[PDB]
Amino acid sequence: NEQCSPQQRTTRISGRDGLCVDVYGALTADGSRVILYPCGQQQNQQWTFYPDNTIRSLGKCLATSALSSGSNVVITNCDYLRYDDGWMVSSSGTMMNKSSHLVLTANAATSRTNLTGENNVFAAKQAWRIGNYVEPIVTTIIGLRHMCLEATDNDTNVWLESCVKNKTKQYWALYSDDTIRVNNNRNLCVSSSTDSSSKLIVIRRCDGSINQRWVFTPQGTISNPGYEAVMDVAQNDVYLKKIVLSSATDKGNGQQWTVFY
Amino acid sequence: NLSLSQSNFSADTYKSFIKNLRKQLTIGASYGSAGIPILKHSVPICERFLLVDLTNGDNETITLAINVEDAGFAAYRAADRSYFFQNAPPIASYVIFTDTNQNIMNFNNTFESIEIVGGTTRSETPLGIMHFEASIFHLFVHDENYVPTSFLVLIQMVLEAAKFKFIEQKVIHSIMDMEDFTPGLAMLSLEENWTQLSLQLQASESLNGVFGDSVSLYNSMDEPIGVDSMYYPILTANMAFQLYQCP
Ligand SMILES: *[C@@H]1O[C@H](CO)[C@@H](O[C@@H]2O[C@H](CO)[C@@H](O)[C@H](O)[C@H]2NC(C)=O)[C@H](O)[C@H]1NC(C)=O
Ligand SMILES: CC(=O)N[C@@H]1[C@@H](O[C@@H]2O[C@H](CO)[C@H](O)[C@H](O)[C@H]2O)[C@@H](O)[C@@H](CO)O[C@H]1O
Ligand SMILES: *[C@@H]1O[C@H](CO)[C@@H](O)[C@H](O[C@@H]2O[C@@H](C)[C@@H](O)[C@@H](O)[C@@H]2O)[C@H]1NC(C)=O
Repeated sequence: NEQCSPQQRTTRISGRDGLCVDVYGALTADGSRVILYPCGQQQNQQWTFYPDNTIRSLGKCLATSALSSGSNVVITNCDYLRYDDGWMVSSSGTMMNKSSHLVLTANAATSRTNLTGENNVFAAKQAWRIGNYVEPIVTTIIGLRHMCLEATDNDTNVWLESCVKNKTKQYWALYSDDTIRVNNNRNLCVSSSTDSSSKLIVIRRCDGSINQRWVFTPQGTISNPGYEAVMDVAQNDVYLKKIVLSSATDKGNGQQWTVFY
Repeated sequence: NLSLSQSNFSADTYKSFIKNLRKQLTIGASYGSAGIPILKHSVPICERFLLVDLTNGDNETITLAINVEDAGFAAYRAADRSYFFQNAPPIASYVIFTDTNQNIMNFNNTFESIEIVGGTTRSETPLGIMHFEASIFHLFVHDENYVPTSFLVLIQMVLEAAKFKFIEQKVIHSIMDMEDFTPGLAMLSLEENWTQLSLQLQASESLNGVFGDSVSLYNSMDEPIGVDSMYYPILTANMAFQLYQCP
């Protein structure tokens, strides 16, 4: 079944704030930098994946430009990488150079930001959705006692309430950078605590941080991979109105969630 | 046998039944990069069937035989009678429901075949507690006029729900709202594409998680979402297990 071995696929790649990976100016010279840019149909946002672990646009290969962190990701002549092992994309959308371990990173959120190869800390600014469909996915998030996560207290807190169809604050926009955003205020992101003393999950201004990067796992958890922990209902009690970050455990059902889109 | 009964049909008991059904189907599953269990393949006929009991509001019970390779119904028993789809594995009748009067239903266990013989589509077949209940009755007495739509109901509320958390959740909403529904494009697009999603997920291992072909999954606003990789939460937090497709 030769369908088991696809020879190639052309797609887009989106990340921070839903912006796309774009070869700046559609320039083709070796070392031409890649940036964030609003998503469109142009050829310099089309990335073709091959089974040699290359990722190509304009007929050239996406590549880091240094061994050390902090330098631009570029496109360059593919023959230069003949002896290179290429890119590996983790199941959570971390795009890593296999040899150096540097990952594709957007250090700012703004259009035309230069993408760089950086040390992986699992920040949201280091998370990407490889795919043609780049839009945020609008959803409810269902948890313990078949209740829905709801943005509360003027979009600063989050807890479970009984699901009500079309109740505005129960909708979330899942972005390409693994952020979970308040659907009617997309500058605000579900965030793990920034205060050491608290495990409480809250809503804060989107900032590209580790705290705001969430992976919907196939085992039904909502994982923060940089903190090696998962969303959990405090004391498995929905009436405490507290969602916390905890080590994954099978003890209760409070770590199980469903995406209902 | 794993069982679900009309007499104890809450959101909690339904959710446990589907969770347990998934667990039973995924015994010995294989796993890829996506972490979504892949059903067993090349299973000896003697071990190929998982039996599940459904009990209706008359306290009458049917036992359905699920093929563990594809999570489809092969046959069912009612009392001392059994009924096999005509595309059941050819030797199945020697392995399951041997001590009964066996009958062959003159149609396949596919939605396309069931819809052709019944003359009724999924979009026009209500789902919910009382339809689950009535479907069990119709199968129990084997009323040929209602056998096809009864399978449309039970296949979707049991097997398709097991395959997709989205569908499970539709049923849960139905229970809790006490409100029947018919599947829309979101639910049908999942059912339609289960085998294709299985193929693309497994094939994507060689292309950094990117698919050879895009699959269109509709959302609840009837917008098609192109799923052309494993990096979509509507796939990877939804599809609970896959059909074996790639070496
Ligand atoms: C991933 O990173 C490695 C290491 O930084 C890159 O390998 C270098 O490639 C350049 C250009 O071909 C060579 O001049 C260096 O000799 C290589 N360094 C080492 C230590 O191997 C590699 O090109 C990168 N690949 C991708 C696809 O980004
Ligand atoms: C090289 C250049 O500037 N050419 C223009 C086009 O390239 C666009 O450049 C932006 C960066 O500013 C971004 O990378 C985008 O994806 C490219 O399409 C473009 O402006 C074109 C008209 O669309 O005109 C060229 O002059
Ligand atoms: C993004 O990458 C390019 C290629 O290395 C840099 O030259 C950009 O530097 C910016 O433009 C140059 C001409 C100079 O003004 C420099 O000081 C600027 O920072 C760099 N852009 C950014 C925003 O860092």
